[PDB]
Amino acid sequence: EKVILDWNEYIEAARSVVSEGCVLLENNGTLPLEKGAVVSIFGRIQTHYYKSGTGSGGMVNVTHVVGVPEGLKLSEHVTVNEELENIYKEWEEENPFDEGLGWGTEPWSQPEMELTDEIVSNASAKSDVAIVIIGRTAGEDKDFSDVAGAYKLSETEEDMLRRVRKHFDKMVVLLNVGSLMDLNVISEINPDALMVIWQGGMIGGLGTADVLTGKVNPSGKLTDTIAYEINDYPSTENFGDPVRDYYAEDIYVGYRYFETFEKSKVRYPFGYGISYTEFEHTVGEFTADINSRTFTASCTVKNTGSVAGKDVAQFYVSAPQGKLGKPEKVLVAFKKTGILNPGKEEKITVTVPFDRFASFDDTGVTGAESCFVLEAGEYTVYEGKNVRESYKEGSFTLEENIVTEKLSKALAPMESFKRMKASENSDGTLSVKYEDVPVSDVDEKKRRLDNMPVEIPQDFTARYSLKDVLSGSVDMEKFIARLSDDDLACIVRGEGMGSSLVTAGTAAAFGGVSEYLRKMDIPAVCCDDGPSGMRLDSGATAFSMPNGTMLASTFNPDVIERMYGFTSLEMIYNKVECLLGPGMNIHRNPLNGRNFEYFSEDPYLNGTIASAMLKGLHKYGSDGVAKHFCCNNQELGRQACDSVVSQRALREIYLKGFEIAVKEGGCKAFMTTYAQVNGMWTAGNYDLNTRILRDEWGFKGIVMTDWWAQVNDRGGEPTKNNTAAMVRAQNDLYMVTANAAMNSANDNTLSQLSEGKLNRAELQRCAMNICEYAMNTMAMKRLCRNDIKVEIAGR
Ligand SMILES: OC[C@H]1O[C@@H](O)[C@H](O)[C@@H](O)[C@H]1O
Repeated sequence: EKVILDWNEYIEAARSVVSEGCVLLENNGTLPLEKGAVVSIFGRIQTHYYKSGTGSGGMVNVTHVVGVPEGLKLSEHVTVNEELENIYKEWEEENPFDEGLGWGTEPWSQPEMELTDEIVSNASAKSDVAIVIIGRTAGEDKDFSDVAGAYKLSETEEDMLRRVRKHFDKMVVLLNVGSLMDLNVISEINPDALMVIWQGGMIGGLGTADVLTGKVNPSGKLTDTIAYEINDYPSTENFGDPVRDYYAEDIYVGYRYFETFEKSKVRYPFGYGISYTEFEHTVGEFTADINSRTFTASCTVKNTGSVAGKDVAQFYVSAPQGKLGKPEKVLVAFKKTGILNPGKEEKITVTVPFDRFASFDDTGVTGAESCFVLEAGEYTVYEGKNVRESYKEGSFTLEENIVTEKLSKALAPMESFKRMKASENSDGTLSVKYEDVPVSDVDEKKRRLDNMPVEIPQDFTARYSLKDVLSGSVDMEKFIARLSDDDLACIVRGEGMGSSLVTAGTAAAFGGVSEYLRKMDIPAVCCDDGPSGMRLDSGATAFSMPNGTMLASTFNPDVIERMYGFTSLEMIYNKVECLLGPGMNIHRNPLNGRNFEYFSEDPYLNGTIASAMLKGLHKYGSDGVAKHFCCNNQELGRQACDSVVSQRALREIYLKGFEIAVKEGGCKAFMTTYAQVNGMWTAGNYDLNTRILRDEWGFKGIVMTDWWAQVNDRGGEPTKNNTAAMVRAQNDLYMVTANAAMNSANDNTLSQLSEGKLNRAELQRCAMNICEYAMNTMAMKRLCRNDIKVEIAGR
């Protein structure tokens, strides 16, 4: 069976995402740019558009990048001041773009060109409007930093902006950035318009020109809260320490903290974004259904301005403080309108199950320790344009607690620390107090022994194929019998990077990594980075898509899912079965370097966007790998850092997005972290990989390590070859080893199995996970000769 991947529709799908994810923050009418106008473009970064951040999720090779000057010219709606372009081009020949010396050594920004009264004054005389581009990038292993040239403007950048401001009376500022930066000094200089354009991949400039020229009306929204100062953020106090960080802010991350305790410290709230038109949000019908555990809220959005556009209806719940304490508001639903013509309107209706605003009782004060619960009291629903400007939509009251789900004491902290508590002063204001987090009392050895899987007796005369499991002819248990201990120790190894069993230049192969495993019709399954498109270290080119933060700012799961439906076909064309994405760690602090390839400070949005990306990839049978599970919110010291975090914060915030990816996204593959969560490495954590992921959420799939990650037993020394610890946790795949069949890493699987410290049943459990995954991949279909063939058209 054969299928066309139309490259022009793929470009157009990516172009729509860029055009729905730019976020307009301020505008006095200077945008959109007027038909026929001539624009002077400032900032040297205009010649080297940041299409992505740095590291594993930003090494997509491409033939050409459409930056902002080029996209504007191709609009045929404005012209660019070409003299000023030549000044930049000629200057850049003496001061070339610094690409850096290696891996995480490419700098945050480039040194800016100093401008003269002369150059700027002359540009003004020959153009109607200035556009100033400020550029920042970031990524793996370098955290962003509160210094000039990083979170702050450099002195020459600030100079550039002041000169431009003085000599032009129409001034637009674009931030070509992976993550948020300081807007204090920008807002003070006071440009006519300010827009965040993120990093849009290889067609960024096409979609950015669309919004700048009014062909598309900006409809993007912030996925984080922009505070006035870095010290205003609740996590800053406890972030950036390479050894250990205490998550004292607990569930009060981002807008959960600011809307609750510190409204005045917010410059732009979560969900904020404007348009070239204006919208009226009118509250509608509200009903609750306590027995179904849902409510239904309606509202109507009307376009009250002079140009067509989209807006986002955002719904929030205020839970009763009760005994646990709650944030003032939590996001539970959102819906972006179609394009609405002036004076037209759309009725928006959402149905919200109660589990979206439940709370996890980790202390037992509700009488339901280790449960998601709805405390007794009044639930108020709000609807609006953002979290601040959201208004009463409905309410209901519960006389008794409702227990939404019975879970267990899992992944609890091994030491005491103080966490934030919402305490209501007698005038009803909420203030920050601190309370002790209770220490874990789980006997981990017993838990592992009590839930030990049953061994399957080996049988080497049974020549059943994995094809026979797929057909239905035999049970998976019947097939797995055939695997020797050599085969079992081999199948839990990933081979890479650049294994010759799969497409050159990809991250790994797994499944059929020996001749003996391949004889069983276990196919070799190919993994490759990354969320923003295929990284091929062979140099082959692929589609470079917008960064994750820009994806999230669309607030539009359908536009994201359409794009990744094309990426689904591109993967099959390149014989890549598993894309290492989405990255979906929470934005705990603005200064985390990898924030660019993650989505939000909110877990509902974070999970909903991840799921959209996955539904895209699943369209033609490809797949994604959710990463990094969990609490990789910091790049500094990430090989050993210890995130010390409560169960409630874990269940409601850090794990919740991943939970949604499993239950709504259909996620079948997860990747663990390089670091520690509550006193041991994630790759060998039983509570994470078996208790929560499998027993509690019902995940049926594979877990894999991060690349060359360390693993340990609790209390023990970390090593890159303790695969027995990994298998005891049901982390199924060590990624990666140069040669798996020869045990190139000298792992301890077999030695620990002879000593009885690893049970055969545990290896067989991993092998059944690997095989059941592998048989539903496109690589299995190739063996069966029933796979999709892809041809590329429009080139
Ligand atoms: O190259 C593959 C891997 O690389 C690691 O360095 C990174 O933390 C992961 O995101 C993973 O994708």
